[PDB]
Amino acid sequence: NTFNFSWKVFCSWDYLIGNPETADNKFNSITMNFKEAIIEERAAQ
Amino acid sequence: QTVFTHEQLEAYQDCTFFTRKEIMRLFYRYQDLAPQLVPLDYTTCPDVKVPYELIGSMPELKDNPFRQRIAQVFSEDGDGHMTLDNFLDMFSVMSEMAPRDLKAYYAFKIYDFNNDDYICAWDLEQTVTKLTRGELSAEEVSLVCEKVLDEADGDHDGRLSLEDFQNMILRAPDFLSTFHIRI
Ligand SMILES: [Mg+2]
Ligand SMILES: [Mg+2]
Repeated sequence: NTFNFSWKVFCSWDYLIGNPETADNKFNSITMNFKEAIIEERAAQ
Repeated sequence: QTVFTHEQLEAYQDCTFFTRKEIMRLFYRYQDLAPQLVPLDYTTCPDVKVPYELIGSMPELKDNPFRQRIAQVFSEDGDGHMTLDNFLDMFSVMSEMAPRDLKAYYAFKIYDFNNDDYICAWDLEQTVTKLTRGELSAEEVSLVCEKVLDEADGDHDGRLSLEDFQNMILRAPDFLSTFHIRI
């Protein structure tokens, strides 16, 4: 809980990714995850 | 007919987490990036750099949004152009065998975009932007950056020191799993 956004910013990119389709999917996944977290955070506000 | 002296290979083993056989394999990976620039005999102790453009386009880095920063951090002069020593050091730190405290230290350097020994709201803005390819709004980015500082700025100065960063990241269960390059 206490490092929710911190771990999203610093433990999200998988440095083993070496294919552009896999990379595209990961960017989409990360971005959607940030949006979900932002939605919950404003609700907490 | 040899790439290295025994002493040179002993020295690379001493300063990396690689076996002698791995140093040989990685040397050929480096030489193959620019075969008209990198000599095949390193007993001459050459002073040669592979340019960043060929490093960042390697299979192991080409899809990483932080590839330019990674090469900058490990390069001799901070411009991403790499000697053999720089290249070995980069893959050594990023290998699965590197200890977590060493990795956290270099992760800190990668994400400290302005190279001031701190991760501030501006450094965080760069990190979040690259992670989402600019698909969050500037306001959306600001919230994330502010939350990270709220969560992780332990000494309450508005920015992440190395100590702030290490306290946050050494807890994270997926740091070692994701901050890893295999070669
Ligand atoms: Mg900084
Ligand atoms: Mg601080």
